[PDB]
Amino acid sequence: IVKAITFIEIKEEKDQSSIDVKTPALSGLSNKELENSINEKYLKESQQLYKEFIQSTSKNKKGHLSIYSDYETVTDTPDLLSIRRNIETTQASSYTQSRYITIDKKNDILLTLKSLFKDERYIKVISQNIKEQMKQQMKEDPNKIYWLTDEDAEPFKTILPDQTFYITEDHKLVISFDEYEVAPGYMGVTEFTIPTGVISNLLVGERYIR
Amino acid sequence: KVFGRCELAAAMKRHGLDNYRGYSLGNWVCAAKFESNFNTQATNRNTDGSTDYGILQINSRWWCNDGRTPGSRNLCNIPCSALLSSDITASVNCAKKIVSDGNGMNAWVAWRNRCKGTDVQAWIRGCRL
Ligand SMILES: [Cl-]
Ligand code: NA
Ligand code: NA
Ligand code: NA
Repeated sequence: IVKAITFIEIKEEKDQSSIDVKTPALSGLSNKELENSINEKYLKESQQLYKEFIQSTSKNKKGHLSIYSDYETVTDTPDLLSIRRNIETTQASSYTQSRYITIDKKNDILLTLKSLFKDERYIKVISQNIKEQMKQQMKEDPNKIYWLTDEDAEPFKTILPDQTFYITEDHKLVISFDEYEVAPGYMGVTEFTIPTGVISNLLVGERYIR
Repeated sequence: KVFGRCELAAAMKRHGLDNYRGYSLGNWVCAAKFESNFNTQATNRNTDGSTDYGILQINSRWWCNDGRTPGSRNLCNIPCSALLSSDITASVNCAKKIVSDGNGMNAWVAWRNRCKGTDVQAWIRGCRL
């Protein structure tokens, strides 16, 4: 059995500051050096989050600040586990980042986006498909805004080589963008399912995406 | 409603945001661009149960009451609904408190990451104020 469990919780309030963190730990891996590497990074991230809360309660007041972090298992199959961790900072407005890890349960592998594809052409191929998706979305719904062809905002040009991604239960690849990354803040965290028929021949195989 | 760029500058000028606590008008427009794309009715719900409201995406954890954010304050003492009007008065008045909370316009991540240290007077350029 491979599953996420809550391993540290910090809720605390003081002066103009609060924190509400639930941190996951990975258990069940046959490869403990990976399981500990993974769990070490979740804890450094929590520790950093507590540091920023303690720093906002120290010395001179610097305005109201709320820090929140939680986590959710988005994919749990016999072959695959994927875990969403959210990191939300709120002062005037909310700012959400969502990060993922996706684990091959049979082979004890932490998947990178890069490892799914035979070479670097996936970057441009995915970036382009996303531009098309954004365009179609904007067309269908005038309440959807992406920084695509807007003459006053820096447009979305390319995904990063290690862009946030995960893999769904139906074996589809999803790219995720933090808030303010590709769009005004009201749009939230935005994501894009890349149809497999668009990238199939760039894949190493069909173990993960199909 | 969706303000035109210059139309919002003209309106924020009336409401005394030009050089309020030191911030020239371009900053307040730039901020609005990257929060709401100038849409007074924009709403965004977040993981913690809070919501960002309006043209400046003021959030219910601290600044307004929407009755559905357990454990929040209401520092601007307003219903969150008041931040979704086509008149910007209510959002300006809360924004004015927010910039005085102790962090300047840094309390907006949008401003920090898309506006700060840029040529923000450009959001005013071409306008007739
Ligand atoms: Cl409430
Ligand atoms: Na926001
Ligand atoms: Na990311
Ligand atoms: Na509230």
